[PDB]
Amino acid sequence: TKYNHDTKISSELQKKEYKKEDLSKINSDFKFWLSVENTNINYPVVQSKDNSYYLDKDFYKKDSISGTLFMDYRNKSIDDKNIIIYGHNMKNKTMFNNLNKFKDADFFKKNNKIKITLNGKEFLYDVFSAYIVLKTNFNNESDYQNYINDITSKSLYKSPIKVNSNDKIVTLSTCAMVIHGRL
Repeated sequence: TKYNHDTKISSELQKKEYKKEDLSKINSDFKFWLSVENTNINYPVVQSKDNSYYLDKDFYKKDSISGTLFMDYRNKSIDDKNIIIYGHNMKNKTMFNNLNKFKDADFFKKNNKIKITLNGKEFLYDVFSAYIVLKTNFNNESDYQNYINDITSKSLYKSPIKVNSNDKIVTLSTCAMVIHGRL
């Protein structure tokens, strides 16, 4: 097992979350905590003015090839129709590495959930799609529903879960593995 600065920093931020410390005082760009069931995805999520800055900067805004999980600069509220989060596929089996776990058919059929923790609240997103290979602004239900049947079909396996225009969708993308969860 390889221990380095990036693994030390992230495991310490995880500790500060267990202790209920306010992370945003460490980084004003902090948004919420993200964790996925039966993975080591248990990281902080930040937002910049773009989808590129936190590709090499850690949570402390220092250089880091592991980066920090960040959310699309275009997302605005937890009531957004498709919330997108980007994270690298680091080879320490860290960051968004465990998304490849959703290539296992048994794992997909098992219900592992996407968990967003925001201001002492817990939102649960049920995974319904996983596939190898991004709209946040939907001008009406038609586009949004077209987007739903669009990604429900790309899934490598068919999820028993049925999503429709009255659910909200979270999306975890690498920077490629992609999975989708619904609420």
